[PDB]
Amino acid sequence: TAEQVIASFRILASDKPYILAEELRRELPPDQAQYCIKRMPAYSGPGSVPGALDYAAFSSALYGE
Amino acid sequence: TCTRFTEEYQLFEELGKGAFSVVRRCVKVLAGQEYAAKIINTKKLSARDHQKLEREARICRLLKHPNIVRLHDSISEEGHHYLIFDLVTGGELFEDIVAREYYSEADASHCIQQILEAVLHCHQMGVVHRDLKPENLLLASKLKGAAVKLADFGLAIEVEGEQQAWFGFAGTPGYLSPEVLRKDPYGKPVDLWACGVILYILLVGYPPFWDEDQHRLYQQIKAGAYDFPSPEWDTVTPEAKDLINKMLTINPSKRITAAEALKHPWISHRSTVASCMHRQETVDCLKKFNARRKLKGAILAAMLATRN
Repeated sequence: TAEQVIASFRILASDKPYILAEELRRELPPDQAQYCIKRMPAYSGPGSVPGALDYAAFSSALYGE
Repeated sequence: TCTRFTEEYQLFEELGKGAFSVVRRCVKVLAGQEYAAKIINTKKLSARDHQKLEREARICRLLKHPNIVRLHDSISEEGHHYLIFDLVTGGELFEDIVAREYYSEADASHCIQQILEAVLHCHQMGVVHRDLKPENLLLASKLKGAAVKLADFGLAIEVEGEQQAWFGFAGTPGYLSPEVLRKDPYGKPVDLWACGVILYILLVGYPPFWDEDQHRLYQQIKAGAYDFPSPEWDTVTPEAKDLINKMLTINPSKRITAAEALKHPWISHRSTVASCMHRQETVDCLKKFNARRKLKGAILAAMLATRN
């Protein structure tokens, strides 16, 4: 489900509301990391930093949620 | 034709996404009793895939043990085969460890004791599981302290006594034994290697062999190149490290057996040997371990749908 995927991304982001490209590269195989980096939109919500990626927007859109 | 499942059971939500089968919860309507239905669509299966389905059904019927999922019924309809199991409701072991927050060596020892008893039973019935991995370790219920149940005999094979043979490449890379990776004849010890990998993860929350390059992974496994690094392993009892060492022995003939491991002091004298210290870093790591596993499956599926 989208809930499980978002929660898993959040875990790899150390519970931040966004994830960074370097965290995807550390935690995921390279092609999986790049697939996500290419398709995650910029996070602009609370606590955003430059390079913040919106894993929640990506995951919700993927499953039509 | 037979429509006994269709007539007597109702199907509900999916419980497990398999490669060529699905597990859904079902209810036997007359009794009101819930079960799990493992469903294979047999319409376009090869002769070899039929044989493997029939092998799994046979093995599931053969195995009766408190720490093995129990087959309730088996139903063949025109285009589908149903293996109906007693429903276990506690979910995956590794998810429960994270959810319940606190975990010690004593907890891991009680867990792996149950797994070893299940594996011993399989081996005593002439069955090698070949797929011991976290997804196949379930909990009987959400009851605190619920029994561990070994699940999913899709890869299991029948052996004859102690005879070793090349039964093929099958299993999940991080859990494969050196003898399989060397394409050597193999048998029961492959399950004990996988048990050692699982036990290592139960203690520190990350796997002993890992590498993005699967070829490098397999060289590391074949070399037995794992480590007990500081600081997390500094608090692990010598007896726990000893049991891991004896399971992760690259020579299968010298590797500890299930019966022998059940007699190992960290298992058989858990109350006085296993540490009761909560291992926070283990649970922390396990949380990331489970997340990587989920995302691997989700992202690989998304990538596959992109290639089209």
